[PDB]
Amino acid sequence: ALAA
Amino acid sequence: DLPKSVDWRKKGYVTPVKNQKQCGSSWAFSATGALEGQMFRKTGKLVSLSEQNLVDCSRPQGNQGCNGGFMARAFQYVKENGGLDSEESYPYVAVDEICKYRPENSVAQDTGFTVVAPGKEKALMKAVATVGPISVAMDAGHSSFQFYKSGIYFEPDCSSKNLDHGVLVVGYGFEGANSQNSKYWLVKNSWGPEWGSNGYVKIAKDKNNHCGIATAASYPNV
Ligand SMILES: [Cl-]
Repeated sequence: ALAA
Repeated sequence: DLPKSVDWRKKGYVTPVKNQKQCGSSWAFSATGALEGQMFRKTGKLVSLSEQNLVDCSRPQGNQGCNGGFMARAFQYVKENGGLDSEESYPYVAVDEICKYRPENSVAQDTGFTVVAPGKEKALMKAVATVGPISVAMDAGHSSFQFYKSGIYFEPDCSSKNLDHGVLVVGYGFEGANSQNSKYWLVKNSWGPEWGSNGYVKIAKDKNNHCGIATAASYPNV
């Protein structure tokens, strides 16, 4: 998942 | 039995926190973290490994660069490939590029990997206590995780089965005096030292496999  | 708490950062097994930026490569940061601790255990030297090497070259093992992947497919690649370069020789740029794997720049190897029985938090506790940092997948798709700052993270919306993010368990412990309650897994993330607690997060432990931490754990055999 990617950091917002 | 097993120790009441473990923290491999305190023994030199863990490199500083890195940042995957806008690339779906957490799987690679998790895989290099686990390989970094094992090579350290074996040689006494801590050397940052190349996530880029993994992103660019392991498509054959079933990884998809910045579009996702899995830690086990990455240990499988280091094994089929016979090696893995250092960060210093194959820098991270956060985009899918040409495989530039160079054997002369290899600083790690593995013969395969060991899996932790899925869903078994006590099997995981055992692997963390006796081996070193362990690669794990978790469910990180939550605002509370993006905004996490301190304390034990516990999010009701978390899933133990549908996971989307690879991380590294560097240890475990508890808060207070009773070693048996208020427990947590010590987890290294790859969103930079600025996210969370200096780049880490404490995830509720022995609370029904919270966020799926023990659903898919593995570590390389060096
Ligand atoms: Cl990712």
